[PDB]
This record gives sequence, structure tokens and C-alpha cells, in this order.
Amino acid sequence: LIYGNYLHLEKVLNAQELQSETKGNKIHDEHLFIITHQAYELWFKQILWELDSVREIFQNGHVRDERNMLKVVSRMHRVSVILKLLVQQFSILETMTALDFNDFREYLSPASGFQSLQFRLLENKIGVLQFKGEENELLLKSEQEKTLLELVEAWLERTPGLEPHGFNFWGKLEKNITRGLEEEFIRQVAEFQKQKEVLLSLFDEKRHEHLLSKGERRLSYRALQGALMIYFYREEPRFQVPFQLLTSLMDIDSLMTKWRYNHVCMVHRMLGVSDRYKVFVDLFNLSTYLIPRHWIPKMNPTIHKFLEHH
Amino acid sequence: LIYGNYLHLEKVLNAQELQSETKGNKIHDEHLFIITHQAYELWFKQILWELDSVREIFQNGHVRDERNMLKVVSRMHRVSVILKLLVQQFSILETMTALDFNDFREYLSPASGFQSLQFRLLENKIGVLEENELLLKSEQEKTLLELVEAWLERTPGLEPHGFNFWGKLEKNITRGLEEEFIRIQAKEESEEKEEQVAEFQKQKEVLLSLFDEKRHEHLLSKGERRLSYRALQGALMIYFYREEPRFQVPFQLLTSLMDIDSLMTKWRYNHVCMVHRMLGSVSDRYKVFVDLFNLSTYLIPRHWIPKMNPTIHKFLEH
Amino acid sequence: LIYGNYLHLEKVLNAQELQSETKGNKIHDEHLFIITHQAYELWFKQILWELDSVREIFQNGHVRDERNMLKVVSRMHRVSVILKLLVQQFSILETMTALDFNDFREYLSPASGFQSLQFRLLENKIGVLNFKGEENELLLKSEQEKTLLELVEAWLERTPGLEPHGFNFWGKLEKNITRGLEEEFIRIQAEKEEQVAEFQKQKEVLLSLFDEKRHEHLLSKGERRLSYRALQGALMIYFYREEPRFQVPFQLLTSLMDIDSLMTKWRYNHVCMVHRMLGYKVFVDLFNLSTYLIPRHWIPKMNPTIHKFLEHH
Amino acid sequence: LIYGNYLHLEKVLNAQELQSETKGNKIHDEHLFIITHQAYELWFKQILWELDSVREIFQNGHVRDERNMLKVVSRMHRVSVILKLLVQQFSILETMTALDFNDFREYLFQSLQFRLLENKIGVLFKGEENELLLKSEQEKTLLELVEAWLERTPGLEPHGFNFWGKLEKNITRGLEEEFIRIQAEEQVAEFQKQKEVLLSLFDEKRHEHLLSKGERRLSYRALQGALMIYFYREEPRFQVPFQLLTSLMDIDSLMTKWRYNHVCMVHRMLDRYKVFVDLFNLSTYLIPRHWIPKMNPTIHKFLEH
Ligand SMILES: C[C@](N)(Cc1c[nH]c2ccccc12)C(=O)O
Ligand SMILES: C[C@](N)(Cc1c[nH]c2ccccc12)C(=O)O
Ligand SMILES: C[C@](N)(Cc1c[nH]c2ccccc12)C(=O)O
Ligand SMILES: C[C@](N)(Cc1c[nH]c2ccccc12)C(=O)O
Repeated sequence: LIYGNYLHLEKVLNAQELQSETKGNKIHDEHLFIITHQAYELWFKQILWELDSVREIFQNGHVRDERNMLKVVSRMHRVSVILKLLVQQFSILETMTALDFNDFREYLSPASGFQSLQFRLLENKIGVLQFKGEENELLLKSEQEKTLLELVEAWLERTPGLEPHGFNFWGKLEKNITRGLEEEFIRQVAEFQKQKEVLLSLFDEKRHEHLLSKGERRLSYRALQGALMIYFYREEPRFQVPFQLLTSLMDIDSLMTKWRYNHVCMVHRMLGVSDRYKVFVDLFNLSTYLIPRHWIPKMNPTIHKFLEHH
Repeated sequence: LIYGNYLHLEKVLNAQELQSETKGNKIHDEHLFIITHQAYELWFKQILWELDSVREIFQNGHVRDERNMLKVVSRMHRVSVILKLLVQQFSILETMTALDFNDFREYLSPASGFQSLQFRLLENKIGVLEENELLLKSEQEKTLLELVEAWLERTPGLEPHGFNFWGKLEKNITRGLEEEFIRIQAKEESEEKEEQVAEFQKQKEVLLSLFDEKRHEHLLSKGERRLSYRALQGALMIYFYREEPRFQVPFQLLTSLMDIDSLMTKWRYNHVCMVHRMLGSVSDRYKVFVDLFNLSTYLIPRHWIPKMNPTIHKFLEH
Repeated sequence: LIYGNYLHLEKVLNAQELQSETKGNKIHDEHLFIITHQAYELWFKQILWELDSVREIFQNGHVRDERNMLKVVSRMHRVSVILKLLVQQFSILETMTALDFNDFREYLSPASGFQSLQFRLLENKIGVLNFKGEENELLLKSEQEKTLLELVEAWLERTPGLEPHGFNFWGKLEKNITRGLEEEFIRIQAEKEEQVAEFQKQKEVLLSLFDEKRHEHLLSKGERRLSYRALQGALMIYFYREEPRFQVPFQLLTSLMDIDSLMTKWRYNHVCMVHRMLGYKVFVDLFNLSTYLIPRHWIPKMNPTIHKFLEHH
Repeated sequence: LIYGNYLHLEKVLNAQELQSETKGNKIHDEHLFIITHQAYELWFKQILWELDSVREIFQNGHVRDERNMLKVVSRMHRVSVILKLLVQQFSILETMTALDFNDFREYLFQSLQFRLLENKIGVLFKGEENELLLKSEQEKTLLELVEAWLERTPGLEPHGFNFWGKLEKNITRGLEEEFIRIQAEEQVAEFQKQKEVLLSLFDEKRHEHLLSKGERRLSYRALQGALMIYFYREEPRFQVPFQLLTSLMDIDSLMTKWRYNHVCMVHRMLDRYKVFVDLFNLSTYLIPRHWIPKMNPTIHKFLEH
């Protein structure tokens, strides 16, 4: 197959209609505006291709066969690598001054007319909390179908060691924290009463249910317990790669926000602020619980931590 | 106009035919291979858009009106910025293992079938020593090196009747090397004195070779030099008097032409590594602006540079 | 000179005291925390070395000799290059998980104890609106001495073409805008309800530029930084940027805005890193002037006025 | 603890003696030369801190307890991230023209830490520096430690899984039917070349000879073990070790890219280097996935140690 025919360059390298040239006088810098956005859209299609493939492995129960954990993590890492290059790609728009942009600004749509469908589809597919025709039907499917957060949440609920009749991680953890706080108290007094309130709040299921309703939490109480199990026992073979998956989900969340930030700055630069946009807020949250390592429940001769499934 | 309609996404986002899926079983990683190369081709079109516009300013004599020097420099810098991102874009291909590449390798063309027309057009347009007609035009038309060469020959201060830069420079170097040789012979018999006499005879041969027009003409014929002797003299004038207003922006242009040359080679290197990584297993000749690198490596001391009287061309533009 | 002796590696490569190891159990990741911040501090010293040198060229009147404009622009570009690498340097902190950071968090100072003097000195020296002793004296000097904004402001007031008796840029500009809006209004008067509404909005924007009293009030509210004459001079360089005399000064204004974007992007990544492990534009006016959508055909024309192509010293 | 006192900034921010300023006239650009190299040396110390800690896990036999595989991989990835930034750090030296460098060149070079790092990875000064350099050359390199560990790879044992025996049988039979398929001009020529490459993998005498000529680094058993991790990378037990091999190759590419940019910078102002050549080599054997010996799910591939 010929290079240009395999790549279908007859479509890609023939889609550059300078609106300034079409509606009057050609403005040289408008070509950079067209190519930079066409390049962003190519990478959004690849990010969607990886995200949808990983979403499928989860929805079709293939994540249960743990031979696929390398594939899932590898593809999630690739999404972060692509996202790192998209943040870098803003350096090319920087080469165009705001004075030169104003020369072709008249031949462009308002801020309303200029909005990406693929980025909206990607945000919905990851699980970011709240176009016509085929675009409107494809957007409806993104909102209807299970988000990556919902699929990861269901998977986190099945985490080994959670079962109260088996390992009973939450029961052991609560007991260890309670007993550790007793011996710590037997001995600063102001900082203890504050520290105790924070650690014990983790076991308040009613508080977590209220925070979920206020949009402050996303994961279910059982998925939150399962994520913490992977956190503490990350060195145990069974949780080594799942820890990398949680790590990657947080990294993707940081990059999604860094891209939205640079894009926002670029709009304010050429034309003249979210904090809760983190889908995996709970994964960041669990990293902040300052439980002393010597209070983490010890690991018994329980074969789950070193035996895999298929 | 709608975002996708202005960007013609109906062509761009509908040009991904996975050959594995077409000829049998779909191989997931093949989509990354298609998009990475399509993304490289989008940036090659933008690099060609900037390069051809700058080439036009030169060929149509607009470079004579110096009000355009900001435009030329700005666009040449943009080419280097885009080139910096294309070297970074290789990090995305790194996410695909050589083992996974082999799964879709059977559904692909040989090393011969896989060759970029736009990169070849770009190399020819910079001046590296229907598709067939467009390639013929790239080789026939004046390269960026040829246009820059002609422009360097018109550099003010070169004229022997006027400033006579080359005559002053040769005189200053000759007299400076004489007093340096004397200083070396004044040193008492030492190990460092014998090393200094040897390093002087080598340093003197390098600096004086700059004034051998017959040697430069011979090296041009052997493919070792690219710029004409007058363009080489003109480039050195911009180098030494870069602080003088008239040469501030032209110095940035020469700087940018060297930067582009370094990036073109770094891209060829990463691409070569990628081929040897997926298929199994730093050239100076590839530098178009070798002479601009060459002039930076002469090392003439600042106090030997001929002095400028402020009753001269260095501050009046055209 | 010996490599390690020239670089004084006996100081640099002997300044790593792991506080976890000192106060009890050594935590491996704490070495990365020490080196990453020591590396940031080396680059802050270099950014201060370039910034102070450029500030000096301005304060000591050397910017008047325009042969130094390449030097000023080159060093300002270098500050942006270094700043671009400091934003990238945050990828190294990313390699340390927040869980591992908590293992050495107990052996560290509060949010008050952890604050950079060099970054504070740099912010003050550019002109952004715990330490004691020699540090407190050096911080007082940063706030007292002329900022890079003040030095650039004074230089912008001297911009050629501003003088009312000479080129009179502001007078010409106001006249041209007023007369251009007259002919545009006439064309419109011939439904076109969106055109008449967009005209009254366009007119309000362009004419606001000539309201000196509004600019003086915005300066007081902290919304503007440059004086009205420095604001006029910056716009002169903007419109006549292609004219040889203003080619390099345009790059300088461009660089001052770029440095401002990078200073904020660094503060952003740093803030995100603190929230990850624990749970402001000085040149606002330069960004502002880029947003005025004046049609290029209304910009006052340049006849045989020798200032645009003759330099000074 | 105060920020500058914890960081010992009294040493770091007071180690800049401009030799131009000391021996006469101060040259502004010389400060950039000092800081850029001091910054490189800070990162070489961190790269050595990570590399030595990983080397210790191997020499200490702690790698046998597979709970440490996350730690080893994580630290090896960190070394590649730091290395990526050192290649980027060359953009700061680019801001200094060769003409300005010549102004301080009269008042003026090989890194001990980079030499120590090259020796510690396994790339084949006087006083305390000479003693520390001797230790780097004497002590077991990261290649030697990885080599010993690769020899213990499960599935290699002929009495057990017998990977090499199965693999040779599968390749031999697959090449027979491929040759037959061809017999029905460029394909016949490319087959004779492809067959020679794949069959050479089972020539232990050829590998032993190439090791002696400096063309190979890993022992035949470590080479067999690396290929086992390559093919069965999806199997849980080999998921993280595959990331380790991947990282060792990535570090090797970055070490070379740094040596390249450094060399270009010296010329601007004035395969043998690959330790893990074998890991690149094994990736280049174009074996079809349907020839890989199948795994019965009554095996070691899912139980850790
Ligand atoms: C067989 C299993 N993959 C078990 C499982 C669930 N969540 C996990 C988290 C980490 C490791 C394993 C799991 C499954 O239930 O899908
Ligand atoms: C008028 C002019 N632009 C002069 C010129 C030519 N080459 C140069 C190099 C540096 C500075 C100026 C020149 C011309 O002759 O085209
Ligand atoms: C001689 C001069 N440099 C003139 C000057 C002032 N501001 C400027 C802006 C752009 C160009 C020139 C100027 C001076 O008075 O400093
Ligand atoms: C118990 C063990 N760590 C097993 C081992 C050795 N080499 C390996 C390679 C990949 C996976 C496992 C191994 C050991 O014997 O070191």
C-alpha cells in the first residue's frame, strides 16, 4: 500500500479552507489556526479509541481475567502520554500574536460556534459531571453509556480482602485505628482531638452518602473501601498493577485539567476556572489520609494477595 | 461557521482505514500508527506553508524592504517551534511495543512503499543536496539556501571602497597573530611553552585559511561548502556586528537557520531510531547551513574586531 | 581548572541532609524532594542573575543606546526558556506518590517554614504588587528598588512618535477612529438591528481607549499598572512593529508577556503539587492592548518621518 | 525547619565563583555555564541515589521477594523521567551563543558522577575520586545483577515448562509449512534470510562467540529468560518484570540521547554504548504470535513468591 493512500492523505491534506481567503483577503496566520485544531482533533480521536477500548474491557467483564491488566494500564498510560503532548502543542499557538489573530477574527464563528464535539465526548466518557443530527445522537450515547468512572467503581467493589467474612479490611482498619488512638492518647492534646476527628470520619458511611449527594464525592462507599485496600497493600503482587491503574486515573485527571487551563488562557489571550472538575477526586482524597504505616492491618497466610484469577 | 465544518472534520476524522481490519482481524495498535503519521503530515503542511511564504518574500525581492525582517524571522522561529514538537511527538510511538507492531506489520507496505512526499519536498525546499511533478518543482525552484545566499552577498559593509570589512579583518588578524606569536616566544623554555607553540601553528592555520578564496572555491566543488565566498563574508559581518541595530534582526535569522538545521537532523535521528526499534537493526553532510555553524567556530578575540565609527550604515535602514 | 573545583561541587554535592534519616528512620523518596527544590533554587538564582542584569541596563540608562536591545531581548528570552524547563521539572515530583510523601511529612516544617526567598525576590523584581535577618534586608531592597515594570514604564514614555508637536500618534489615532466610525455608521444607515447594536458596542470599546480619567481610576483599583503615556507608547510599538526601529522593542514587549504567562503557569503547577501532597499579571496592559480590534486601514500612515528607520546611541 | 536551612541553601546558593570575574573582567554568560552544570550534577546525584538503591535490592537478594517489584520498576521509571529532563535542559545552553562563550573560554572538563553512573549501569580524577571510581568498576553493575535474576526466570527449566525446547520445535515446524506455502521470487529470497535469523537464536555457540567479541552482554540463560518474559508478558507473574525490561531499554535510549546532545553542544561551542543491546535484540525477532508455545492454566504464571 502507497504511503499517501494508506494514510488517506487525499482527505487529510485537502481539508484546509482558509475562511479569510474565501470571504475576502487571505490572512497567512489563519492556516496555523486550522492545522493546530485539526491536529488536536486527530489526537482526540486516538484518545477516544484508547478510552473506548479500555471501557469495553471493563463493561464486557474482561477485566476479571487479570491477564488483561497490563493491556488496560498500558493503554491508560498512552492516554496520559498523548495528553502530555497536547499541553505542549499550545506552544505552537503562542507563535501567533493576538494582533495577527485579530486580522482573521472577523471571518470566524462566535465563542458558541467554536466548540469541540470530540472533547465533549471524551469528558462524558471519562465521567465529568454535568451539534445536531448524528453528532447529537453520538453525544446522547456518551451520556447514556457507562462512564469510565462507573466501570472502575463497579470493579473497585469486587476488590479482594473487602469481604467481612473473609479478610474484613474495613473492620480490621477501624479496630486498629481505634486502638492506636487509645494508646496514642495515653501520654499535643489539641492536635490529637483534631487528628482523631479526621481519621474516624473515614468510617462514617452516612457522611460519605451526604457528600456524594452534594457532588463532592463520586465513588460508592464499597468502591472507596476497595481503592484504599489497593493503596495500602500496593506492594502485594496482586495489587501492584491495579495500583498503577489508580495512579494513571489520577494522572489523566491532572492532565485533563491542565489542558482545560491552557485552552482557557489561550481564549483569554486571543479574545480578551474549575476545581471540582476531577472525576477521580476520591483517589486523590484517599492519598491524603495520614494513617501511620504501623497501624495498617498485617497480612496473614491468605493466598489472595499472591494468587491471580482468569 | 460550525467548528467541525470550518475545520472540515468530515475529511480529517473520516480518513482512518485500518488495513488489518480491512484484510482480516483488526489490530488495535494500528490506529496509533495511522494517527501519528497523519499528525506528522499535518505539521509538515504547516512547515511547508511557513517555508514557502518566507521563500516567496526572498524570491520576489520583498526582503529588500527591511520592514519584512520581523515577518521572516517570526515565521522561521515558528518552523523551529513546530519542529521541536515533532521531535516530542515520537514519545507517542514509544507507547507501542515492537511486539505489538509485528501484529499489524503483515498488512503493511515495505520500507520503499512507506516514504513521505511532504518531508522530501521540505528537505528540497530548505536545500538538502502529480506527486512526481510537484517533487520536480521542489528540486527545480530556488531553495531557501540559494535565496539566503543571494541576500547575504548584498550585506552592507562588505564593499572595499566603503567599509572594507574583509581588508580590515585580515589586517587585524595578521597583526594580532604576530603579537601573539611574539608573546609565545617570550615565554621561558617550558612544557606548556612547547604545547603553546604547537597549538599556535594550528590556530594560525585555521584563522588565516578564512582569507583563502581559492581554498573555499575548491571546498564548494567537493560538496564541503554551500555558500559563496561573498555570502560567507556577509554572514561574518552580521556575526561580528550583531549588536549594531541594522544587524540585530538578521542575526536572529541566521541563528534560526542553524536551529532549524539542528532540529531537522534530530528529527531524522529519532525517526531512524524508531525504524530500527520496530524493524530491527548525526550526519554533517545533511546540514544545509554548515557555513553558519562554521563561522561560529572560528574564535576571533573581540578586541581584534575592526572598530565602527558612528558615521556609518549600521543605523540607517532601507 | 578541575571540573568539580570550578563548579564548587564540594558545596553543591554535600548539601543533602535527609531530615527523616537525621530524626529517625530514613525515607528514600525524601532525597528527591531535597534535590528537586535545590535544582529549582539554582534556576531561580540564574533567573535573578538575568533579570537583575536587564534591570541594570534600564536603570543605568544603557537602554537609550539601542545597540543593547539585542542583549536585553536575548536575556529576556533566556528567562522564558529557563521558566519553560521549571514547569517541565514538575514531572519529576509526579514520580513520587502522595502515599510515600506522607512517610517523611512528619519530619518537615509547616506551610510557613516552607517558602522560597528567591522566588519572592523574583516576583518583587518583576513587579508583582518567615524570613529574618539578612534575608529580611534583601527582601526589603527588592520591594524598595525599581521593579522591571517601573523601568519598562519609564522607557515606554520616551517612545518616538508620541510627541504632540511631532508625529502626535494619540491625536492622529483618535481622529482616525472617530472619522472611520462616522463612515461605518453611514454605511449601516441604509432588519440590520444586529449591525446597529454591534456598532454601538464597537464604538464604546475603541473610544474607551482615549478616556485618560478612566485609566487613572483603573490604576487606583489595581486593574492597570502602566501610566497613560507608557500605555500610549506600548500601542505605538504594537502598530508600527514592522518599522525597523520598533522590530526588536516589539519582541521585548512580546517576551514580557510570555514571562508573565510562565510565572503564572509555574505558580499553578506548584499549587497543584501542594494540594496533591497535602490535600498576578504585572504586564496586564500589554495583554490588554493586544485585544483592541482596530482595523488596520485606520492606523495612521507613515510618511517621510525619519524616526522609524534611524536609530539612537 | 526553615526552607533554606532544610535545603542547605547556604552551600548551594554560595558555590558560584565566576572564574572570569576572579581572573579579571566578569563575563555575564559564564554564570549560565556554572548553573547549568551544577543543575546537571544535582540530577546525576539523584540518578545515582535511585540506581544504587535498585542495585542494592538486587545484590541483597530482595528481588526474590516479588513484593519489591513495584519499588524496582517505579524507581527505574523515575530514572528515565529525570533523564528526559536532562535532555530538555540542553535548551538552556542553546540560549548562549558560541560567540559569547568565547569571551569566557580563556578563563577555562569531565564529570565524575556521569562516569560513576555509566559504570554502575554497566557501560564496558585522583584521591577520593579515584577510590570512588575504582568501587564503581569493581562492584556488580546493574547489567550483572539483572543478568543473574533473568537466569532464575520461571518456565526455563527443561524438566518443567521447557520454553526453549517448545519454542525451537514450533519455529522449526512453522518455517517448514511457510517454505511449502511459498513453493506454489522475492518471497523465496526473504524466506532464506528470515529463516537464518530465527534459527540463529538456538545457536548457543554463536552467542558465546559474540559475547567474547563484545557484541553481546547477557548470558545464554539470561537471554532465554528475557524472551520468556517477552512472550508471556500478559501472564500476571511477568506483567511487572516486562515493565522492568522495557524501562532498562528506555534508560539506554535516553543515556545515548544525552551523550548525543552533549557532543553536539561541544562541537557547537568549540550501538556499542547500549548495555541492554540484548533486550533491543530480542524485540527484533519477528516471531508470529501463533507460533508462541501455549500455556496450560495448571502452571507458575499466576502464583507469586
Ligand atoms: C477477578 C477480579 N479481577 C478481582 C478483582 C476485583 N477488583 C480488584 C482489584 C484488584 C485486584 C483484583 C480485583 C474481578 O472481580 O474482576
Ligand atoms: C536593502 C537590503 N535589505 C540590504 C541587505 C542585504 N543583505 C543584508 C544583510 C543584513 C542587513 C541588510 C542587508 C538588500 O540589499 O536586500
Ligand atoms: C533612545 C531611546 N531608546 C528611544 C526610545 C524610548 N522608548 C522607545 C521605544 C522603542 C524605540 C525607541 C525608544 C530612549 O529614549 O530610551
Ligand atoms: C523468586 C524469584 N523472584 C523468581 C524470579 C527470578 N527471576 C524472575 C524473572 C521474572 C519473574 C520472576 C523471577 C527469584 O528467584 O528471584
